[PDB]
Amino acid sequence: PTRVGKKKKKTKGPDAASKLPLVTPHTQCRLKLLKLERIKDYLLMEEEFIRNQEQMKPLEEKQEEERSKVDDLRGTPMSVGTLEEIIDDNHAIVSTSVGSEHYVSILSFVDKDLLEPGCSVLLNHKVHAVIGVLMDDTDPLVTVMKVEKAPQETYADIGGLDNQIQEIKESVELPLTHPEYYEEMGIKPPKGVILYGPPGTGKTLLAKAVANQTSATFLRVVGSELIQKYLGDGPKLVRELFRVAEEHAPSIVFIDEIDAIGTKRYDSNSGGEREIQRTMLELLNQLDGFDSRGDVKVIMATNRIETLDPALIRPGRIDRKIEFPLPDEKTKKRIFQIHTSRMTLADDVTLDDLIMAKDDLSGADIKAICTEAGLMALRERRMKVTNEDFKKSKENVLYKKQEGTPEGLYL
Amino acid sequence: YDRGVNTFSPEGRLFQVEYAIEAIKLGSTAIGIQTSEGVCLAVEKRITSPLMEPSSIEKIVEIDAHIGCAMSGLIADAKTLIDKARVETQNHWFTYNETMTVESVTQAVSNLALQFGEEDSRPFGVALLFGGVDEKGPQLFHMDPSGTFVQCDARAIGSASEGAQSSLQEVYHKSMTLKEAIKSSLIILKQVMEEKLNATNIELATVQPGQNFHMFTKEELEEVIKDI
Amino acid sequence: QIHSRKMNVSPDVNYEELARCTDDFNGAQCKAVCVEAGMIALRRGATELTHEDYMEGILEVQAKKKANLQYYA
Amino acid sequence: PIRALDEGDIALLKTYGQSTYSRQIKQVEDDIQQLLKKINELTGIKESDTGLAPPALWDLAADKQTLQSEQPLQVARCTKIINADSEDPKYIINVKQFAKFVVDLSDQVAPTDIEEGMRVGVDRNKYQIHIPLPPKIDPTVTMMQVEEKPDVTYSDVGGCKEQIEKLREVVETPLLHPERFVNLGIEPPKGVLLFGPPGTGKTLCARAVANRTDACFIRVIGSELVQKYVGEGARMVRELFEMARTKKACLIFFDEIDAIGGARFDDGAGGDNEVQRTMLELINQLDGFDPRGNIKVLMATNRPDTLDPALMRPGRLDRKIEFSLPDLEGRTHIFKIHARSMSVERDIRFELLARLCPNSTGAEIRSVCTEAGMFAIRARRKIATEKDFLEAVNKVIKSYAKFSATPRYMTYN
Amino acid sequence: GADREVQRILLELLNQMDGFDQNVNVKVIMATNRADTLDPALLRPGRLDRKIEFPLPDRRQKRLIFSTIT
Amino acid sequence: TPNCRVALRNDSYTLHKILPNKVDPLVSLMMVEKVPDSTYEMIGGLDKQIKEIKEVIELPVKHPELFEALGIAQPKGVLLYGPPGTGKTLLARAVAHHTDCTFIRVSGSELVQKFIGEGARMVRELFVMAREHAPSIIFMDEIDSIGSS
Amino acid sequence: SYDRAITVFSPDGHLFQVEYAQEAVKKGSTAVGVRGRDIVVLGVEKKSVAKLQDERTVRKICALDDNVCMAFAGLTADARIVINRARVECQSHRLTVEDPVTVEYITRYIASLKQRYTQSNGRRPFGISALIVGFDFDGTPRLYQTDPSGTYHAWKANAIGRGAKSVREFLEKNYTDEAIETDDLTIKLVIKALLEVVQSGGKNIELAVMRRDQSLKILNPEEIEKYVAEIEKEKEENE
Amino acid sequence: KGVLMYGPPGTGKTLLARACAAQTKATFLKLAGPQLVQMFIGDGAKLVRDAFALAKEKAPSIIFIDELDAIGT
Ligand SMILES: Nc1ncnc2c1ncn2[C@@H]1O[C@H](COP(=O)(O)OP(=O)(O)OP(=O)(O)O)[C@@H](O)[C@H]1O
Ligand SMILES: Nc1ncnc2c1ncn2[C@@H]1O[C@H](COP(=O)(O)OP(=O)(O)OP(=O)(O)O)[C@@H](O)[C@H]1O
Ligand SMILES: Nc1ncnc2c1ncn2[C@@H]1O[C@H](COP(=O)(O)OP(=O)(O)OP(=O)(O)O)[C@@H](O)[C@H]1O
Ligand SMILES: [Mg+2]
Ligand SMILES: [Mg+2]
Ligand SMILES: [Mg+2]
Repeated sequence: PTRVGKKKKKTKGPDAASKLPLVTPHTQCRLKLLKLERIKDYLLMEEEFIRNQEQMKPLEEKQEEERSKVDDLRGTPMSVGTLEEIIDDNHAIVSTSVGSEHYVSILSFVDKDLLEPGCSVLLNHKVHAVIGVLMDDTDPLVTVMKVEKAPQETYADIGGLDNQIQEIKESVELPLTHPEYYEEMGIKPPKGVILYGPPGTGKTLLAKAVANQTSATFLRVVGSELIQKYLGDGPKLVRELFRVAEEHAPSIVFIDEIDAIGTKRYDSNSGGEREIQRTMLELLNQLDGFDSRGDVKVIMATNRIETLDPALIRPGRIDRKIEFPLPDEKTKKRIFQIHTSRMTLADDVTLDDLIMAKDDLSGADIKAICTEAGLMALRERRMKVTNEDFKKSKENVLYKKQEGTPEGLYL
Repeated sequence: YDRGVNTFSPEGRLFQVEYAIEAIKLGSTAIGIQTSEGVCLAVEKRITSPLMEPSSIEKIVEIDAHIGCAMSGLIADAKTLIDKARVETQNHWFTYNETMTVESVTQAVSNLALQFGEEDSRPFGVALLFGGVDEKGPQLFHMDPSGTFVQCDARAIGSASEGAQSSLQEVYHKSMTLKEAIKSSLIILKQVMEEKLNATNIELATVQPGQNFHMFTKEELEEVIKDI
Repeated sequence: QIHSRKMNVSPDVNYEELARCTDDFNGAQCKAVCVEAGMIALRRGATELTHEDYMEGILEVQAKKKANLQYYA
Repeated sequence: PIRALDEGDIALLKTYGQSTYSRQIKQVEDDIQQLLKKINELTGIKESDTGLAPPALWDLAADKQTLQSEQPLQVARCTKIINADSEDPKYIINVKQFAKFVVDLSDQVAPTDIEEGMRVGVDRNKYQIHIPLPPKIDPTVTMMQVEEKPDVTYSDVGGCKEQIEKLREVVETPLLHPERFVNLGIEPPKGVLLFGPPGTGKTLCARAVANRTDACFIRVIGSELVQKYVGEGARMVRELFEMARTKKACLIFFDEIDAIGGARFDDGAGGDNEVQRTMLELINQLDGFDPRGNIKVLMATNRPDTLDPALMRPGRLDRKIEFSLPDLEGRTHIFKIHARSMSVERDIRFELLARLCPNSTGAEIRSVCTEAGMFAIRARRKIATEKDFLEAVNKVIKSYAKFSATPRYMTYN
Repeated sequence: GADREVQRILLELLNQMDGFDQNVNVKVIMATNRADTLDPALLRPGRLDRKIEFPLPDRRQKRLIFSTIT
Repeated sequence: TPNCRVALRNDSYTLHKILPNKVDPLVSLMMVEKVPDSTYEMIGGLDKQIKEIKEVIELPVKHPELFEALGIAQPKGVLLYGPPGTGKTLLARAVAHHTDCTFIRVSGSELVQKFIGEGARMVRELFVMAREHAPSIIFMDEIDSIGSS
Repeated sequence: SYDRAITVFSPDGHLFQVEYAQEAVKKGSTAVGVRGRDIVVLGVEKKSVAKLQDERTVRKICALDDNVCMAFAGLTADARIVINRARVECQSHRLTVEDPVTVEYITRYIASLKQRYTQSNGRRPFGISALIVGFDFDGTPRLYQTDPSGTYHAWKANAIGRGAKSVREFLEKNYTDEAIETDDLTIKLVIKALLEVVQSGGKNIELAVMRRDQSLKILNPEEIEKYVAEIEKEKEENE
Repeated sequence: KGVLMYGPPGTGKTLLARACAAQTKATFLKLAGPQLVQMFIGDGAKLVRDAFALAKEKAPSIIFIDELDAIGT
């Protein structure tokens, strides 16, 4: 036919948070008192409407004779099995959890179209026959890794990174919101993006900010989540994780610190490194599976790039490599603008002086300065923050790493 | 194996001089054509900054009042070979009252193109084109860091070397004229460079028999560009 | 010549050329030279061999490749 | 001069600064997040499907002809057979997940079709052979023996035609003209491995002649031969090399043989956990059952470490065909490939591009063509210019590859 | 690899000697060759209070070992 | 409930009872259950270091609204360092005695166990066990081990 | 990746030890310089005095002859030798040939001295980069620069030191096609360019000018304070 | 009863041993090296002893061992 199987009959479940990201006074004002009490009104009513929903349903059902007897025709402790192959004569070959394979019958009420090799079924104890097919349900390990809440603030939170923000928005948000541009020239969008650089630069921020403002299903996988010890549990989850990503949305799979799952492929004969390496190999295979990826975007992020397997880094798999350097003396002005916004800044400070004297502190360095200078005002019993608290915060926080320079040698 | 000029390969060879030929490949392109009316010559400047003064970048130097030059590769190696080649023609005039021929210039130049480990240093990183009008008419020659001296009728070196030479064999013949071969040259240049060709990207040099002066074009070059 | 019995070889074979040109070769490689000479004659579709086909087989065994090298006049 | 904070001194901080709206704004935000919770357990919508059928056709099925499948029908398992005996069965059979057993056949069969390496129906208690079954023919081979035309043109992998000419001589010439072999007195070579840099044309030169074969073609996943269960992958590679030698004029393409490879003739081979089950069985059936065959097998990998000299002993594998980089004309051909199918300008020249791509693969050449299009999307364009490609080569090659320090140049012009 | 495995066996030894728990009434007797080599975190008292050097013999102890053997 | 174990009747597989106490294998030295070993006063001569740690543990927990009113994120990580061994443990045991809070002792070398996997997954199983007793302080012994480079 | 000898070519044709010397330039102090209509000028970024030393021995701008100037980067050990050598050559030239030394002749000497010093093993190359300014060759103002490879080269405006790339991009958008006459305007160009310093403290600038007929004129930190005041005053009027 | 063949490469190691039992007919019995190497633990040593004991049951049989340096270490 033209529309064979109508593409797996499957919807997508996106996020449910970002309930109202318009709290825009950001201060002690009666608007935010008025705004949030509106939000309280709509949530109490949606509670009370569904409370009246399970209230005023007089049904008092009586089950059909066919449904009631089949529920007793099947066993009460039904067991979950796995299809392997099919013979259409109302008996096929399935597999148990331990792998014991049985020539069981399949009953003639199972809706005999969903039978595909790999689909999960329900079994009996006496004759182990296929009672009914189970819908494509997964283990609880992957369902934790599906994000429920939009975490944090939007692109206004970050302190000026716009050369690289405009990169990732072209690769992720633009093909979903507006895929007219690509068909105007017949160019496929990029597939994988690696975020790298020195730590404390904002790799995790840009992951959270994209996951804030999106309509995609955002999957959170962190590195060594994905490694287990039951000899097949490694490469099983990659197939399950990208099955979930395929059946659901045009989706975003964020795997963090893939350096813990990939480096240069040594193959010692001991059975400790193979389970790493077999999983390492199949992820790279399931990446370019090419069967039907269905717009699954993959974002990967490490600190060091040099210790990576070059089979990952090559194009065809991953198209974008993005540096996050220690920025400049200019976007520092924006980060000191942002991280000092919600505090009573006294009018004696010149925050440019701190940007002036130094060259290589990061965004996490700035946030630590802003917290420590606030703590120094509490020590000498204040609310506003003088210039001196920033002087003492700069001396206290920074001098722990700075080691090694040839002073006097140059000029 | 290589790591030093005092060492052979099992097959030949160097493996050190081969790497010196590779250092030419990242130079700027340069085309010279030998024609019976005289030898024309062309080069690409590759100017980086507008603050960068353009005439401090030399690609054509004047060896003598009837012999031009063109270089690529390392400038630091080039300024040594230009310095001797002016002296060698000058000593020859001092002891013979005549002009050294274009072929025998490069013999004196190649005699320390090959001295790099032959004492009792590294090889140079520069290829040269020598054009001139001696008593056998106009001549064009070419050398290399291996000192292999040869005569060419129309040569192009630097980067875009192979891309020029394939296109340059298409249009050359024996019965060219000088004004034909100048505009035949810069057609190849704008095909192989990356910028729009103007009066600031290139420069010319022509030597004629009766015109031993003026191995150069000075903003008559603007007239040749619109004659494309 | 024992290993070249089973194929069409041109009967213009100088084994004195084949004796001295071989150096640091075992009979495993000497069998390999004969087969590689026959495979190159299959590439051009020629029915016969030559000593140059063995010399081309010599270049194929230890993966040599020549050119003009502009040091050598 | 350090002082810490007394209990009255806490009350100075906690009081000052909007003492009218402080808790007033806060507990509204506090209990609404409590209310986000209290909706969610109140909703709890989740429901099952359990895969039933509409009762138009199964109500008569749900009669006693379910119990006739409950109590008369059985629960027999499947196994494999090691071997047999003469005049009396004494068959040796592995569950292999349970133990291996010495069993009998049941009375419902004939002892003919109980041959070795066969799926059979096994009793739960007495372990007798009830029904011989097929080896599950045929999704173990034909699901990768696709016998379907792939969408790769002969003009796609242009520029490396001599490496194609090697492969066109090795593969095509015995399969369609084993006649000049008789007219000359030769036999074709029957072993070629591929190795070299990644993204060079390995799968392309495979799939291009898989398009130009009009015949059986098999692509083999490297991790497919790696299995979870011990003694399962060897059983698969049995079934692949048996039912591929049946029909004529077929091709098998091994790919990413790093997982199944390694030198076993040399210092290592101290492995022997389900990788060597696949490996020792394939090298068993690679020779032995192949004098003068019809099905050619090609291997391809990125790592030249995993070469087996026992494979490279002749009889298994003969020729080292590797792939290389294009000189210039191969590259300029490839730029025309990846730019003819997109909205370009009719005046750009590509020989200027391949000057700027000294050591690069067609994977990178494709990446430039996509990236240059991405610069056209940045502004409002619908056709690419010359400088769109020029920024792309700078973005790809002159940024991450083996050249840096561009401003300090001033030694070469 | 595996040299930090040696180094962490030190750290587990240092923890279960002077951690929080202060396992009372257990006694530790150690004996080495040349002990200038080893870790100063061992040699701090509270952990390895007693430092006892054995000389070879000297005179008047050669007499005593001569007596006890003969 | 998340990670909810249930009592299952072993014959017919019926839910006998909701089991409490979600899975906590090998949490023995965690939540020490006996604090008194050394007091707050018997240290001496380290008063500035005592004041800073109380400002980062007791001050954010006893009065969180001070940092909320000031508008900075509260800190959570403290690295103690001293070369010879000078009071590194007493000051931890004093806080262990004087916090009135859930206190976790992890001498970190006990997360290596033997297996691929298992040595990592309990770290995830550690912080959820600290999230259950939600005011919490977790202590590391001797990060010259795991955490090197 | 052999980077441990100076007479070896890379297989793509490089001399990395020459290339590593120019990285040592980038840890040096910045210095800029333009040529004007008649008065040339150059400025440096002077580092902070450490409160307990004399500052007449931290000299970064020197004169070779009575009409040619010098500004460098890199490391002061190798800089002192090249200065002391070039003072001899511009003096010995005057003895052998009775002219004053042109600004083009002395840069060829410094470059050729750095040239022949590169080629032999056991001679670690000079990790400095010089700026040579002089309106000496018959009323014609010129400025050149050098390079640790030994390539003298002529610009019209220049920047070296740490983050010179910001300054060189700054000058191309700032050095007008209007040749800045009224030479305090030309000094106001450099002081504004060095006002885009790595730190721009305002009190950390030393500018040196030459009106093509006088000697070297080191400015004073009251006259230089006057020019910094009018730059901020004229910039406030632009709003 | 133990005579060892060795040289730079083969074609002369196998080839001379191929020449040995070609004209000596006393129940030749070849055996290769990594054919002993199995995933089966000990069936290297089982196959070593059982083939030797089988060759002991034959009266004139000599034993060949091919690439013993694969375990000769
Ligand atoms: N450019 C920035 N603008 C604003 N805040 C920043 C910036 N960079 C870092 N921060 C602050 O630093 C914190 C940590 O940043 P983040 O962890 O995303 O960097 P990272 O590169 O992911 O570091 P790591 O790789 O070590 O996790 C953030 O919470 C953020 O508040
Ligand atoms: N020589 C070439 N000619 C034309 N296109 C090429 C060439 N090399 C690479 N390409 C481009 O790269 C892709 C082919 O890469 P290829 O399939 O060879 O990778 P691979 O060798 O399978 O990589 P790996 O070995 O790492 O799996 C094609 O999409 C094509 O666009
Ligand atoms: N500043 C101090 N005040 C009082 N007692 C101290 C002090 N420093 C050390 N001690 C004594 O030293 C003993 C060990 O102290 P502790 O366990 O802190 O060593 P440590 O600093 O943990 O060493 P390390 O971390 O190197 O193992 C304790 O019994 C304690 O009484
Ligand atoms: Mg992070
Ligand atoms: Mg591939
Ligand atoms: Mg301690």
